[PDB]
Amino acid sequence: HMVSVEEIRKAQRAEGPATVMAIGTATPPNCVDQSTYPDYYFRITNSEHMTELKEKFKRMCDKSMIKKRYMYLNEEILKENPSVCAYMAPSLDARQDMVVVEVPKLGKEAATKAIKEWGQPKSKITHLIFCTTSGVDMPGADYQLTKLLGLRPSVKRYMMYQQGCFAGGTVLRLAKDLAENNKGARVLVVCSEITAVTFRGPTDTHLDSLVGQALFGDGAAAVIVGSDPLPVEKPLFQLVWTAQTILPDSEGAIDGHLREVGLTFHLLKDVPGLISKNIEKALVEAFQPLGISDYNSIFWIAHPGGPAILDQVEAKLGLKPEKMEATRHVLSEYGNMSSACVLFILDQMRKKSIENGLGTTGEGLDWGVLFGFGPGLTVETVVLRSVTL
Amino acid sequence: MVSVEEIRKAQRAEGPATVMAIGTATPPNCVDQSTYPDYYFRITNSEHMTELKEKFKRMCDKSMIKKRYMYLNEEILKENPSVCAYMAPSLDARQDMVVVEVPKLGKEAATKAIKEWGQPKSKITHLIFCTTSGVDMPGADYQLTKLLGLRPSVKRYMMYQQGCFAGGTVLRLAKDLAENNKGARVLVVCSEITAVTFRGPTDTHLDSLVGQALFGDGAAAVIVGSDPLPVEKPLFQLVWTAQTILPDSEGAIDGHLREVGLTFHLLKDVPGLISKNIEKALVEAFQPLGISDYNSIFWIAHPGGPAILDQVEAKLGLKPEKMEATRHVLSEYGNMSSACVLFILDQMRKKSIENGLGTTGEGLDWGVLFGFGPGLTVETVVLRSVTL
Ligand SMILES: O=C1C[C@@H](c2ccc(O)cc2)Oc2cc(O)cc(O)c21
Ligand SMILES: O=C1C[C@@H](c2ccc(O)cc2)Oc2cc(O)cc(O)c21
Repeated sequence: HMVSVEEIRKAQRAEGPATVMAIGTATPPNCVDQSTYPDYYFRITNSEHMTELKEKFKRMCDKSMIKKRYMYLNEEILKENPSVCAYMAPSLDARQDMVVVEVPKLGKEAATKAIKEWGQPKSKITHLIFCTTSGVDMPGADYQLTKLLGLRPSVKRYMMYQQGCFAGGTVLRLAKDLAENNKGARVLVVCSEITAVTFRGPTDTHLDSLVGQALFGDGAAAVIVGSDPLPVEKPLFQLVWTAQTILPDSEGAIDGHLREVGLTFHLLKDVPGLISKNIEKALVEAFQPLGISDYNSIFWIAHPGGPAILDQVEAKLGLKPEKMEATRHVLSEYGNMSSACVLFILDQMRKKSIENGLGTTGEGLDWGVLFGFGPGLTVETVVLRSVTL
Repeated sequence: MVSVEEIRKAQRAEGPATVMAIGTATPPNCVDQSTYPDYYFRITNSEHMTELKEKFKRMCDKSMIKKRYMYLNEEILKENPSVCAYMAPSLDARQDMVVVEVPKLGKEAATKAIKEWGQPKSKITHLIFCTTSGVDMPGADYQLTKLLGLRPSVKRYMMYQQGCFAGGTVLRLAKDLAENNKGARVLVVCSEITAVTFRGPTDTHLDSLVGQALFGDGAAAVIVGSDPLPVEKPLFQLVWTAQTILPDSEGAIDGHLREVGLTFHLLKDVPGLISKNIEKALVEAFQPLGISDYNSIFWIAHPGGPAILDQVEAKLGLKPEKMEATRHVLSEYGNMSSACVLFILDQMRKKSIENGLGTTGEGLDWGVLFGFGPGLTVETVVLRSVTL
């Protein structure tokens, strides 16, 4: 009998939808209270003389709706690395030396927790997606994680570098196709973000760089995705449908350049306005084929780039104020952790749904949406289905 | 009532992922290997290192490269002397070049793939962009989307700092995108520019010098899709894929992006580690197909350098014809990192047509494509040819 490509294809593919079976999260230990951050930040960057700029930064922090963030960087590391405390001193080598180690380390912490929840042998992991906006190396963070966890050497890896804030959507869009197209496939997904690449001193000339110093936090999240769950596996969410789009008239709204001074952040145009103007079109594309037009009838995960995005989306669509609760909770307790945020928010929604005895992992609702927002301006959409509790 | 199970059955494709187009592009500056030691030691103001230049000449003579294409030229190097230093802060100058040049060269390859495919570019649903040359946000995938005028809703996979195995990685990814999504048409672009790694010579790091003899510039693009239309023209089917880390290979190929640019480090014996492990990779790929004669399949191997090809050929007993397409690309283009195996797939189709052979795979049915790179990572793709 001569084996054909059509035979192989039929035997190779999975049957059912991609299913989230575990979520784990991790943060660096140094907890940074937002209410005292202007005083800490102006002191460690030797900027106490800039009293007007410090006032502007206090207003940014006060408006952020962030209570605390976790940071790998602490006073001791900043004292050892004064190039990082300047506005634009040569500092990429110092920042790389930190993040090429700490990004996979924090990833491993999140991944161990996801694997524990999943309750299967790590030898059954067939695919690894590693996503970061913090540093690059060869071999990559995917290779480093494979060694730290002792995954099979034949794990199929997808190394997603320099992605930015929409990529929590991207990794679920990729994991969906890996799980669905490959019988038995189990996909470990890790997003790990460390602000050591982007931390720098303040200047009046670049108030967009300063906004970043108020919002960005550190964290890592991991999920396990697979089709055709075993009886001993415990589904949390199904991945139903995905999209990625570039918003019209958004050119240069969010740019990030990796330079000898590290990663620099640049803002033009009105990000909250552009996202609000365009979000309904994205929802119709996702939900009109499912017969859904009431956006208060679905559970919400939105990347909290800042509070203004969430406020203007809520106001544009007339969401009840409860829809954004899980999202605002993560923003409040962790800040903007770039690609990892939306995965923290998925965990928080499951946890709150359990605590409050709701019927499903999606706050008692059946259908949900997850949005990533970032450079492009790029919007990632993922349609989700909850599981009954 | 619409169910997720009904959505999944309607959403997915039926047939195997099929390569439907290949296009390639290079920068215009052609650099002859026979004169490269004189050129390189002159534009780096290194003519006084006479013993090192003799070592570099021997490296160029053993490379089995006849020529390379380079974005970098004498004018650009005189404008950017920090790039000509062995180790001077120079990443901003390098980034300024590659963040523009990578998507520009990628566009040139993509336009040619799209021309061969013969369909409207509005039907491209997915874009994979792959480079080892620079990073930016938004990425080269965004820049290429804008340059080509693809649909704003194209689904993008930006594959940065990938290294030399990623020619296999982008096919492994394209396969799942095409096969899981009814109607999906995947544009795949690998674009590599050595402005990120070019640097002056020293005698302390002979591994950095080996890079200066082997690495060239180039971009390649493919269209991948399942369930071809009658008006599409298949070239190859993507059958099966694998990625693995070789045992005892830790630190064999490291590359660090620093203030001096991208630095290349070699430990261990790369040709030896690949040769020692290549039969295990072939057995995993081909024993389920009932194939054990590795002279009966067509070959595409990443030409990391000539020693890798020589030692795999000697270990397996490949006939000298097997590595011909691979050696032809190494000779005419050098090591173009991730793009190199796509140039070789094009070369094999082209020679098959020219010589009137029965299939795009040199008249053979089954084939293997190997990527080799940092890890030490080996990518394996099993290919099926199409009849001519
Ligand atoms: O400059 C940065 C910092 C980066 C980041 C955030 C959090 C973290 O923990 C690590 C890195 O996220 C970004 C995301 C962007 O879309 C644009 C940017 O310019 C940046
Ligand atoms: O430092 C480089 C240069 C890079 C490259 C090659 C060709 C090209 O055209 C552009 C970049 O490829 C690499 C591939 C590696 O596995 C390790 C490396 O260190 C490098």
